[PDB]
Amino acid sequence: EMVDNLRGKSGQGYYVEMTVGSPPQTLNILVDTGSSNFAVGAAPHPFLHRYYQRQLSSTYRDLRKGVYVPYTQGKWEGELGTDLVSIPHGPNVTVRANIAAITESDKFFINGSNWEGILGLAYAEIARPDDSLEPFFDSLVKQTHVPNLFSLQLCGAVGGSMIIGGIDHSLYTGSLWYTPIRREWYYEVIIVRVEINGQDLKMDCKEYNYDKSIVDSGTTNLRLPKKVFEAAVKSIKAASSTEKFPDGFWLGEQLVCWQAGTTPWNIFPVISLYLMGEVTNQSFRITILPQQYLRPVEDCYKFAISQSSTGTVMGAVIMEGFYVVFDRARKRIGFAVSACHVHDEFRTAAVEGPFVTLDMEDCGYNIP
Ligand SMILES: CO[C@H]1CC[C@]2(CC1)Cc1ccc(-c3cncc(C)c3)cc1[C@@]21COC(N)=N1
Repeated sequence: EMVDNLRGKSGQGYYVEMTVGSPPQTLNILVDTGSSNFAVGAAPHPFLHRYYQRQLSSTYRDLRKGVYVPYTQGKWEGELGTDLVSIPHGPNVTVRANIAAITESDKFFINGSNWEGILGLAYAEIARPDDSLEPFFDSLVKQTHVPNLFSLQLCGAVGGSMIIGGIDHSLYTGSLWYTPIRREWYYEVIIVRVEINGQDLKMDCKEYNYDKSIVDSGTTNLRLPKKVFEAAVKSIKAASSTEKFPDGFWLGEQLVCWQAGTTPWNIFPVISLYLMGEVTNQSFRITILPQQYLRPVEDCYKFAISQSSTGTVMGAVIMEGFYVVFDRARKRIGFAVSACHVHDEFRTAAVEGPFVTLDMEDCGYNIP
């Protein structure tokens, strides 16, 4: 009933259908594990298919508070209020949630996209304008019997599933391996080892998490810290030396093209991230393929691994390989091989363990 409740377009994210107010107003809302506000278009911005009309809802309540949100890539400004919210292809429930009515924005909405809002699924600490503004999932858990858990199956070329309040076993193969949530703000995790085609980058594990590592469905790329990215590109270049590519390509400043149906996947290496496990000195590894990190542009592809100054971001390139369980009740994140992941006859995405790794806690970054 919740299976295939996500739709999308390549590089434009994944959205779920939601209803807001009384009578219900249907809206397509972007699923974002890297933010914590429920913010919807509330004015006729030309890129919008539809928007939330507060004057048409008898259950709308004004909080009489503004919210101004600049961010690296843009800005949004809204008016805070509460209303009745439901997910038609989710649990049979209605909650009173905080809604930020977007009244002004810049580089927020996408020209040609089918979503009109963002559902922030992370914790209160990162909510705007402060942690006193209760996020949607927290409201859903407080007002209903829905278990404090959700899982995501993002399927690359788009569709997928958001299982609210549970795990659907048919969406994954093999076993789920759990990594602890380091702190409840973003979905912060610890990377203890990085391998390119089984070859360790041999870096101080603190570099992998400088200044944080997060699981973010609202990001397309696998974002790596500058020093880690340099070492990863150097190794990927070496493993794929059988072909040449301008530098701009590895920088995402230009595209690479092959004649159709002939892309040389085997020349490209596998990428492995070892994550902190449940028990002391134990890790597991997640492995992704060039099918995840080479993103088709509509056979032309973009290198979807990029430099970052905000730490590791496990975006859509990571998540598309895997069934991801956001186990909020147990403060952990589960990973299992996705039954919908894109692969070939030679290599498959993998979740393997246990491994023995020492000093895993030394890998977290802490402000001096
Ligand atoms: C509280 O205000 C926050 C500020 C930051 C944004 C969310 C709301 C704003 C925003 C707008 C669009 C997209 C997006 C565009 N295209 C494709 C994808 C997949 C997503 C992502 C985001 C952000 C920025 O990063 C994350 N994770 N969400």
